[PDB]
Amino acid sequence: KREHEREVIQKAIEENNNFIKMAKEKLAQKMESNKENREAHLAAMLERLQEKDKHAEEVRKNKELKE
Amino acid sequence: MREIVHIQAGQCGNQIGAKFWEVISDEHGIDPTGSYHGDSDLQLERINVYYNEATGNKYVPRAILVDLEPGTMDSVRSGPFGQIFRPDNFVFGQSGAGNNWAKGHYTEGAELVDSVLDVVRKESESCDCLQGFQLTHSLGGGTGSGMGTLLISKIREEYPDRIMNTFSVMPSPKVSDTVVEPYNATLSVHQLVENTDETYCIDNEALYDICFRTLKLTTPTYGDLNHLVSATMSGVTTCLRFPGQLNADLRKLAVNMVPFPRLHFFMPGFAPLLTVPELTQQMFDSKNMMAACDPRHGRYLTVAAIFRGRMSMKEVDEQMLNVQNKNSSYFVEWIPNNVKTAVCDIPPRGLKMSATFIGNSTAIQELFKRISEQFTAMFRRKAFLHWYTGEGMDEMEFTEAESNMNDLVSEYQQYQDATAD
Amino acid sequence: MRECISIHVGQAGVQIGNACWELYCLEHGIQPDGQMPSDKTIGGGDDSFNTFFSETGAGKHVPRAVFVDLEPTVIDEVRTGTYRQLFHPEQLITGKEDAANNYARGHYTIGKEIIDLVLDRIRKLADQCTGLQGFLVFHSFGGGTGSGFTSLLMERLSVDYGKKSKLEFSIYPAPQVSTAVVEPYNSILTTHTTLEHSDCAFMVDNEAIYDICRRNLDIERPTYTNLNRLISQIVSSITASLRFDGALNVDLTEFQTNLVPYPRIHFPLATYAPVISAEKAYHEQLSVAEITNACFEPANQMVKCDPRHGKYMACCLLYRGDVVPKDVNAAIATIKTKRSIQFVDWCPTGFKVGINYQPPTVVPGGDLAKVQRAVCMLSNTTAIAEAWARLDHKFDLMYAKRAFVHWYVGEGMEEGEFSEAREDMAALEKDYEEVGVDSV
Ligand SMILES: Nc1nc2c(ncn2[C@@H]2O[C@H](COP(=O)(O)OP(=O)(O)OP(=O)(O)O)[C@@H](O)[C@H]2O)c(=O)[nH]1
Ligand SMILES: Nc1nc2c(ncn2[C@@H]2O[C@H](COP(=O)(O)OP(=O)(O)O)[C@@H](O)[C@H]2O)c(=O)[nH]1
Ligand SMILES: [Ca+2]
Ligand SMILES: [Mg+2]
Repeated sequence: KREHEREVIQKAIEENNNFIKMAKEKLAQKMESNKENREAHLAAMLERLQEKDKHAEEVRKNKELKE
Repeated sequence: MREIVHIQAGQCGNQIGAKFWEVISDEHGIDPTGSYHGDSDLQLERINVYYNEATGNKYVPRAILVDLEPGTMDSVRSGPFGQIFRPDNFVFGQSGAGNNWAKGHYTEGAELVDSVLDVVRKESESCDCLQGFQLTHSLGGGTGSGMGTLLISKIREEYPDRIMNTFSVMPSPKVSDTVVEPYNATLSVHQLVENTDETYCIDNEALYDICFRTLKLTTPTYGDLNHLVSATMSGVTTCLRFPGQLNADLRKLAVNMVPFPRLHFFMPGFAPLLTVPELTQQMFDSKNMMAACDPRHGRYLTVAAIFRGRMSMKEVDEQMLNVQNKNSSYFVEWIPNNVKTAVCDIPPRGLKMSATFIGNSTAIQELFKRISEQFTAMFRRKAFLHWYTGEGMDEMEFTEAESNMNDLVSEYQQYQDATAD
Repeated sequence: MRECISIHVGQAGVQIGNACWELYCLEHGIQPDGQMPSDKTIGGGDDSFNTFFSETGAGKHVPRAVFVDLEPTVIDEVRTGTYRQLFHPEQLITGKEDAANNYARGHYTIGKEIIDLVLDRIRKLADQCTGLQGFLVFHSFGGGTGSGFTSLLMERLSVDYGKKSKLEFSIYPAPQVSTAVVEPYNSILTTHTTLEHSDCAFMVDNEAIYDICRRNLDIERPTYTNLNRLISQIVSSITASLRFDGALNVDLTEFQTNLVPYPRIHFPLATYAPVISAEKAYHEQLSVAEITNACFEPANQMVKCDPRHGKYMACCLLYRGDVVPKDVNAAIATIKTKRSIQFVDWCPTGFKVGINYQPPTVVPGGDLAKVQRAVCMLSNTTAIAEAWARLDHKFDLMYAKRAFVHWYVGEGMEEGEFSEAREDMAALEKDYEEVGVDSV
């Protein structure tokens, strides 16, 4: 009965720890995936605004080429 | 404080910008000298949204005045309140744009744009917490449409996480004969669909139809039209300027109003041009819309209603429930509770009770189809393409603006036809 | 010992915290400066009110509370308002830019900028406690901060404090006072994220509180001030067992044993009586039987739903004021014969009773009549699942067309988080079905 008593309390400890651990890792996983995502949507927004500038060079280059 | 940076470009842009600052300066108790001579402390609660505080207790508009031609500039200075604007915040060219969108966007405006951007940064880096920007401009001239949309994309590159809000004036053949106007409007609409978060569609064709049919003006002037505009811009910024709960800022407006990023073109309304039921019925009537589209030809994705004055809030609640109940088929059923209303206590000058209406309706496609039809009447002939190819523009750049706006109309039709089941 | 720390998140949570701590101060004779002439133990003590108030050596009784909002304007009114001397400045945390009604901004973009500071401030309160019992979290379902920041906070507290209990007071949205069309999204996301991290969650349906004010208090167009003052009375009844001593005083945790039959079934239904105006309480004394009966009238519930068409898993009666067990027992006996009270077949049908003898207080210039006796009933019924059903329906209408979903994806969230959250809600509605089926 003593060994059973220490197993039960070891199990409660082991379960509280595993819950804290998994919440800790679930969160760091979410915060990392969310940062990547937010950064990728911004980088794609800048990438195509910067294409607008390459096309604005191309258009000013034509007005001299044609004159 | 949540600051907005205000930008005025071009002929139309600067004139309607001036009357906005006159009207809200008066509502906030600020004379042409930037001094507060007001009655109540509610005029100063959120005064920092549109004003910098200069010591000597001077409130200076956080406004940037821009044009490729100095004429419009010098008129603002001598105008009422001209000496309340920061002198350094005037940025003018000389060459002008000659009503050519490619001159505003690619060539002339591109030479002046980096000079406006310098002014944006000074006002922006001086902000405790920058909400974003609001542009005023026409889509039919050259500086407002072309450089106005060039400055949008440039400002978005530097502040991609700020809200970009424009008051865009749309050309009517009833207001201007400049034949190249369906080109300019279609080319900037192509830009507005990609690069703004909210656009109030201020349709000159509706302002003309209001002045003539309702107000009964046989020859309405640009001064008559801009009276309707100033009252509308004061209406739809009331929630930004006075203490309140809903749509207190530009991002919360966008989140509540824009179910899909591209469908961000709003139909504004105003009443009177009265009891609480009459106000509610009028502000929903096609005749009080500033977008020249009949709502009963589409469906509301989302609506914002601002009531101003002293009135029973129980009564406003019941009347707004009333109009949704009896007009239920004209609100999309798959967006529950898509009509919010606000009541602010201070009415506009002159009125005891006003109502301002902001609609995201699939009937705005009516406005884009009137422009698309005038665009292709010229494009299929290749009429006036030389004013554009001469600035360096490709022909399929017109094809793309066209097909993108045709796409915007198809997507409004797509969600108007959508059902819950 | 047995300290509780309150955490007030976003506009609704902060403003309901104003109402509650003002009500607590009036119940305990604490002045706006924090002095309490009755506490003769200067600088400390183990009295019942010390579960909610710490004491300085200079006689001040300080709420064990943190207020958090991602913008400053709501908490600035605490900083300058009547009770500003009550709170140490470090208990009042504000950012500069709110969540804009967006759960993603509350949980990630904005809230991640203030969460360490907030956990530091909570840690400083926890380290004053000799026997910290748990947290009370107040927040709206609907705002971007109340939803997103609260659930970021709840995850972090499970990490920093393990299984230490976390109770919620959650403002469920109503169209008459809502601020965003996206409240169903925020509601479903925070409910999904918080479910594992919360032990007990008291939902308060703004439309139920709104109807009670209109109908029982004759307020034609209730304000947040009207709603909060009624809400604080319910919160006060639930916390009175922690804050007051009494022979017949049953601890909240003991009601909790009966209220939560399975971890996920942890949303008790609250019903409060009497809610009555000064004009109408005049010359009308409401007896133990009358207020007990009012608890089985669905129009008196914190949440709109019909317990007559669900099943009970528990029924607790929290009385305060002039109430003796004999009267309670008689009132209960007549309600059983005369009322529609069906229990699931797997739990006993008794009613658990607590009586706190300190009578209810009211805040000056309120609309509630000051009465001699009050009752909060906390029941666990399958009917509360109707409120999940209503919110899940609104969520589906918009999500089927992905309306507004781009605002969340732009902030770094993925669609799979929406469907994952919605499936957890489907499974939760199914759990409420299964607990109500008879055994075999
Ligand atoms: N009962 C009650 N409910 C409130 C109160 N204030 C806000 N709410 C509710 O909260 C919901 C919106 O969430 P809020 O708490 O206001 O938003 P927030 O927590 O400040 O988060 P943000 O969106 O970032 O501003 C609304 O639907 C209201 O019903 C209040 O004072 N009392
Ligand atoms: N409603 C209104 N529209 C205007 C005003 N001024 C110009 N417009 C419109 O703007 C178009 C021309 O653009 P414009 O303002 O001249 O651009 P800019 O000259 O470069 O600043 C015309 O089609 C007009 O209909 C005005 O004061 N009010
Ligand atoms: Ca003591
Ligand atoms: Mg807020």
